[PDB]
Amino acid sequence: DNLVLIRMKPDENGRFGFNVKGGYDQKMPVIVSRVAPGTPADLCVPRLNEGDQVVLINGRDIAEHTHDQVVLFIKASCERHSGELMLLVRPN
Amino acid sequence: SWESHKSGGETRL
Repeated sequence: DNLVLIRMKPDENGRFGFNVKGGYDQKMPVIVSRVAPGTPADLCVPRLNEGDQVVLINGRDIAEHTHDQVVLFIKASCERHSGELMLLVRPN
Repeated sequence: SWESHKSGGETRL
């Protein structure tokens, strides 16, 4: 509950501007650890924030996935809808 | 990993 659905297109070089920590191999939830100024993650509707817990990536439940599996899902450009990365997050 | 910098278990996307 209290979930926020964010869509964002990458910059011209394929970057979104956020960092993540966590994943199944780290025994902790996937959390946004940094959002860089002026990047898609900082300028989206609403902003992606540090501490937000990632629940879905492009509709996919990532609970049992490792950190690097989550990184590849973020970079999987063909799983985006209309070029937008979709994140379903829980604010801290 | 996946052509993104990883350090301290944190990846830049």
